[PDB]
Amino acid sequence: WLLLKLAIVFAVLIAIYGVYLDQKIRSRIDGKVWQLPAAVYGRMVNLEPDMTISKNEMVKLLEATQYRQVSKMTRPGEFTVQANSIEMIRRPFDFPDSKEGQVRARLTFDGDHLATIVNMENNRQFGFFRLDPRLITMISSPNGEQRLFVPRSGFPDLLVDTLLATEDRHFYEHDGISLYSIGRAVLANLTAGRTVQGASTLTQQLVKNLFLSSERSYWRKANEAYMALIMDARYSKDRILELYMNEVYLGQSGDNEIRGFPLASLYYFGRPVEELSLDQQALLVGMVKGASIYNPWRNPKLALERRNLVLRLLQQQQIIDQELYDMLSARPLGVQPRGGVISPQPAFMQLVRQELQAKLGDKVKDLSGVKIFTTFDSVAQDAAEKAAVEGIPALKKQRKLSDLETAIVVVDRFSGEVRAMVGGSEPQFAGYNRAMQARRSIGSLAKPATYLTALSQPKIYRLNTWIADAPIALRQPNGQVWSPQNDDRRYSESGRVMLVDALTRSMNVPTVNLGMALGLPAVTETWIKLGVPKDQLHPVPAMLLGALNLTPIEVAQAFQTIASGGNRAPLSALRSVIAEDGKVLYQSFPQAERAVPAQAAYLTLWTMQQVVQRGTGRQLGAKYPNLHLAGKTGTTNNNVDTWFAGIDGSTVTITWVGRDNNQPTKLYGASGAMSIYQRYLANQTPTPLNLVPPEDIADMGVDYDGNFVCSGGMRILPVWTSDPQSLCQQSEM
Amino acid sequence: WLLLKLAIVFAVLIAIYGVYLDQKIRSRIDGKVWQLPAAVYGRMVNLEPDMTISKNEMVKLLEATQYRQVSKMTRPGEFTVQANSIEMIRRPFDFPDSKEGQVRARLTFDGDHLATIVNMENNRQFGFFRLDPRLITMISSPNGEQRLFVPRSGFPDLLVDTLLATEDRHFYEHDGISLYSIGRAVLANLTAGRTVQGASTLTQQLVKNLFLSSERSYWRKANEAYMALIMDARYSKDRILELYMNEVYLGQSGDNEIRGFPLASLYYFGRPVEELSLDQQALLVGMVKGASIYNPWRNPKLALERRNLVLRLLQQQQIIDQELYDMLSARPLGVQPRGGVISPQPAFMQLVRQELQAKLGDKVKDLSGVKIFTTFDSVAQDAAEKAAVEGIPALKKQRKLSDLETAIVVVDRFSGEVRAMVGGSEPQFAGYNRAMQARRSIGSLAKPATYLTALSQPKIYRLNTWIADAPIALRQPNGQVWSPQNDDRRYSESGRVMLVDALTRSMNVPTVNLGMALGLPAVTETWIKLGVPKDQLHPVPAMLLGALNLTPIEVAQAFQTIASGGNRAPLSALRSVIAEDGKVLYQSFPQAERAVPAQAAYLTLWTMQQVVQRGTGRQLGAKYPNLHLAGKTGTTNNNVDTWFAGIDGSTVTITWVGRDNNQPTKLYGASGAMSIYQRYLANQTPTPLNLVPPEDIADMGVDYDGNFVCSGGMRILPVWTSDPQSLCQQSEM
Ligand SMILES: *C(=O)[C@@H](NC(=O)/C(=N\OC(C)(C)C(=O)O)c1csc(N)n1)[C@H](C)NS(=O)(=O)O
Ligand SMILES: *C(=O)[C@@H](NC(=O)/C(=N\OC(C)(C)C(=O)O)c1csc(N)n1)[C@H](C)NS(=O)(=O)O
Repeated sequence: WLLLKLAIVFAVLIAIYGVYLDQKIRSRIDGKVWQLPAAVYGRMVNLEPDMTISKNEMVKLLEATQYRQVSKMTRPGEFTVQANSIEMIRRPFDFPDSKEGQVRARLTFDGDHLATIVNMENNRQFGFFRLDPRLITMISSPNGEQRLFVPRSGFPDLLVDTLLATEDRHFYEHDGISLYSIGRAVLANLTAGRTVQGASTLTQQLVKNLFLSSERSYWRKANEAYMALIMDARYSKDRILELYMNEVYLGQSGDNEIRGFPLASLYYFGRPVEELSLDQQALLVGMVKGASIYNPWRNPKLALERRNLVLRLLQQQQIIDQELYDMLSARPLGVQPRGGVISPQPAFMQLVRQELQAKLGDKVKDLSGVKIFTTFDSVAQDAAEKAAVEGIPALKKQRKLSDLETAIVVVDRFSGEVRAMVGGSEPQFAGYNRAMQARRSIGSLAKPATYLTALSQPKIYRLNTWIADAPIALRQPNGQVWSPQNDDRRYSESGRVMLVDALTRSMNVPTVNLGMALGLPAVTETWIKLGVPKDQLHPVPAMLLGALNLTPIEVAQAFQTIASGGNRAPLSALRSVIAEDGKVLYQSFPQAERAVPAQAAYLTLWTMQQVVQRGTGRQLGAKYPNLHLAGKTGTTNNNVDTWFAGIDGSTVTITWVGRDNNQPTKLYGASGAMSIYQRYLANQTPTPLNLVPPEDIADMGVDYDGNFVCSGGMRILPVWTSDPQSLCQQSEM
Repeated sequence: WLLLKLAIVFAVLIAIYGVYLDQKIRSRIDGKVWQLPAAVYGRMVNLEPDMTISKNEMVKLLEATQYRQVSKMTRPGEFTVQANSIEMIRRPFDFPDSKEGQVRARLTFDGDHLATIVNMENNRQFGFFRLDPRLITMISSPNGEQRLFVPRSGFPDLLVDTLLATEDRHFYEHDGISLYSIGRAVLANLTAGRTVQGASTLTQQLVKNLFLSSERSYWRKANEAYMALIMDARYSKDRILELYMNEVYLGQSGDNEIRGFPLASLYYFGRPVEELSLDQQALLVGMVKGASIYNPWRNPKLALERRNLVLRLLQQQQIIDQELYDMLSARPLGVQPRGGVISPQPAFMQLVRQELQAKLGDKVKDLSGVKIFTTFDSVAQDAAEKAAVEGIPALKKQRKLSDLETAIVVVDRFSGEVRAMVGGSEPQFAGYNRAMQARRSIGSLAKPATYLTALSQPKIYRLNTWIADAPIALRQPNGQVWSPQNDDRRYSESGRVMLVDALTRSMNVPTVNLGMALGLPAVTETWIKLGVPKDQLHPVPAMLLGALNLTPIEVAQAFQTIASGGNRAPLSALRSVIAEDGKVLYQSFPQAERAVPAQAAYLTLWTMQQVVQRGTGRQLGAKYPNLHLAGKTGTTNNNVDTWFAGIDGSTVTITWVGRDNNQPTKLYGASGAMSIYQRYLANQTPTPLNLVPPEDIADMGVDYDGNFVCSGGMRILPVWTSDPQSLCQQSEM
């Protein structure tokens, strides 16, 4: 003719263009679809019968782990409260130790301990019950696209319907050949074009997002149609919407694109997609059309009407009715955290990233769908953050200041595992992390090292050992004379104090005489074993009183070493690093090292309970007498810094209060740091400190003179002896 | 399947795209293909037996009309020269009066006249033989494309072959479907592309030039191919190359695109395409590929090799052989005018355009293929141009000057038809046309008006009338006294001069006395009838001597009025304006008006032959005594201007010489203008002036006293009398 000969030649190369398209769609799908960023999780708590935890403590623990209080549990991630129990649906979690599904459980309490954890489905007791970890954040992926991969089955059939009720019928590929005829006929041609009117199948919307550019292609829709004919031909409808539901752009976080319903549900609502309500699903689905302008942060009015349109669109099709309509529209969209949620826990994340580098180097950022399990505690953090946010403006007002900063570090007493980190007064927005970057003179926090060095010598130094408290003059290597004074510029009437009272009252003059008698090399060695940085130790008499500049985290290591009964446990934020296939890339293990004798650490801890009960920290002791806290105070010269090292039955807490410019704070007696700690304790349930005396510890009596007696005596002090017959040697006088 | 269903849908709209293309190709072709600019032609000379023209004059006339001297006439537009004849092939020309073809004719001479014009094909005498006009220029078309439409038959079969030997086989449409397979296979694909290698049929090259843009369309060649399938399907191969041969870009003229072989042949060679030689055809054809870089003006080396490649390409195919090859390559390309040929005859063209406006207004520029027939003379122009180009540097050297300008105007003595116009010393490049724009004091060129006013009164003023030549003092309307002097500051011994000698010697004092006796209103009226602009006449005594500022063209009208025997014929450059269909848009006709009596003009002309023979212009008279030229001289005060008005048997020539800044030229006695005229006469064949005395003219004798005598007398002067018996009335004394 011949429009066929050449018109047939058109058919040939467009079908081979189609086999250039199929051969390239496979390359994407058959393997790496996206670079899935790392998942960062908090601690995984194991509930156990007889555990020292109360009903009120557990509610706060559950709430802190994304659990919602209800009256009728219908969903996973919910809990009810009774007079003596908690009923919960422990959500399914891919636990490293063993994968688990939903568990309907009852936690029966008998104050202040958990008695039983019973499965409500079989009436059987659990030897131990696992709590799922809370997702802290995602480590930013380079191409700026954030996703949390959830398989097809993770998506509830309802959200699947809510989606189809807005964008499909799903009998597709060919993709609505008749839609193109109406879609282009409605507008009555004429160039365009407005409205088209959303002439796109789910398989057309997928190919667009996954494979094609933003716009300028009227050629694209037809090129996308060509791809939406290949995809639904070789991939089942189940895979189409598995890929689709993880790709869809749903929001923004500065320079990071929030995409896919799984990460979106947590981002806007704080729940994994499986736990979403219908009003929540409808909004999320409705956002798809335009994710940026349907922002419940920026313009709720618009989003509050869209969600409501999806509510009204769903009732039009089969599923719902106005009995559940009128109320669903009334329910406010959010359920909105109200925070920008740009960078969660920045201070604690610096430690995580630093530790990730030290343990795996570079060849870890190469991998996809990585799972990072941290030591992070949600309860301890919230309490520390609150103490900072509330305590700082309170102190600024009382003392009257224009600026004031803080730093809190909470570590496991025994394991060294970091539970909480506060880098400033505004922890929600941080760039300077004072917990790891603020190097400061520790002041009187340097005192226990000297007493721990002395008490490590049980045949020479004991708690009843008399120390001179009289004027000092120390000739130094310039000729200048060092004359240290006690905070009050006074000396003891008798010219002497006992070791026990010298540390209880943080006495300067008796600490120098003790330190100088032991010698600086000896005290310098204790500091090394406690775990402080080697390059910060300058062995001059001044260091016995605080001429030692450390960060709160470095201080936390030193006090952990002593709080654990003499075992130095290197501080850490990493519990494990797991690949998507389940390969254990990194696994932490106990590496605690015996630093100082058990008995020497016990006598220091016992004396530290005395500072809190009757000495420098007595104001705290009187507020919480039943906790028997072991602590130590710090106030540097010219009120530059206030410090507090507090030990409960479970944690070591280092609180620092000072100004970024190193200026006076008008606060003394560790008043700043001690009242921030006071709030931290008031904001949660601290563990009472019950000291287990190690072997060779004997409570001995002394007379007013400080000499051991057989029976009686006016004062009882613990002593490191296998044979308390030091009494006889003393009594024989 | 279904790549056919939709692959068949592709066939449908591309064929209807083809019926959108056919419906739009017709719109262009079926009527106005281009806006064909106006054709401007010189005079059409009619050769006639007994005509006062010599063999040498005719050779120069033929050469000036694009005729070539040869030894063996083989082509139209050629001529041979014998001892007593000229043999020529008068080219075919579309004459307004009657269309004509080639005529092989012999012009037999019998010095100084043409005796016979015989047709060499039938041995028959012509009553009159038409000479074809020379193309001066083309009036610029707005879209900047210049073309001269020649039909299919106007193109010789050889140039047609020379073209096919370079760009075709011509069995086309489909257009070399196999060329696309080789053209794209030779380069071995890979994007491009170099060389393609000229994969284009003549029908593809046409559609490209006529319908499509410059580049960026790999889509264009296929779109052009689609058009090259439609054109050769509905238009015969004869029409294809009729359109093609008028479209092809062949050269540039500043901002005007020279396109099509007809206008190109004249542009580079100076001959209509039918008259081209094979080396000429080959070059022109070869230029097509690239017309700009194959420029015989800019880079001959390149063009001298291309033409030679076309010579070598033609021998490869059938037609030629090296016997006519080696020589054809040796022949230098041009045959090149060597002029930029931007704007031919700019000075004379201003008059044409001015006259075109006055006669047809605006609704003439709307029309296409217009033919303008002018009064322009090639022989007179070349002679005038040469006199200017040679005379001016000659005068600059002799007198020693840094600047000097000129202006020459040549008009038909009887009809007023403008034959030549020079606007400056450099006529080849002009923007200021001094012939129509230089308003100057005419000086002594104002003298004949007064004598013509006096001689118009035959009973009062005659040639023998005595005029006083004595000191003058004229009281004027400020109180100041006008005392004019003769050029030499002397007066006649007798205190008197005769009318005849007063004008012969351009005497100032006797011209004032005569003018004042006639009165200024009378002399002012002669000036009106002569045809000078009414607003330039300021009736004060000073105007009798040259206080009258005119342009050389205005001066040409005044002297034409007197040279024609008293008939004012309004000056013109337009003979006719004809449409392409042959519609006479404008036709000029004789409109001569009786201004002054025949006898008064005769006596002024006779006296003007005396100035040339024995008076002010005697230097010219002695060089050409047999021409009996009637003339008048002019030198303004402070040698600002030199003028000369010269009359031969056929023309009035106004020559002006002066400086643009109105400064001294050191030239007197009309030396500048008179020697430019001298050269103009030496550069051609002037017509001897033979005055036919009108009715009532009688040659009468006068004695030394200036009184009419019966017989004898020492001086014979023509007199306006029906009865020479004024002699008796005089003799009776
Ligand atoms: C302990 O922190 C202790 N303070 C000091 O030893 C320091 N300064 O205190 C003096 C008396 C110099 C003061 O001017 O207030 C000190 C050591 S290092 C450094 N930069 N300053 C206090 C008194 N004990 S506490 O219990 O009050 O905190
Ligand atoms: C004629 O052209 C005539 N010249 C004059 O009349 C003029 N000037 O001549 C004088 C004597 C003033 C001079 O200084 O040279 C004249 C008239 S109008 C004007 N601007 N100047 C001459 C002398 N006759 S001719 O035959 O030589 O040309």
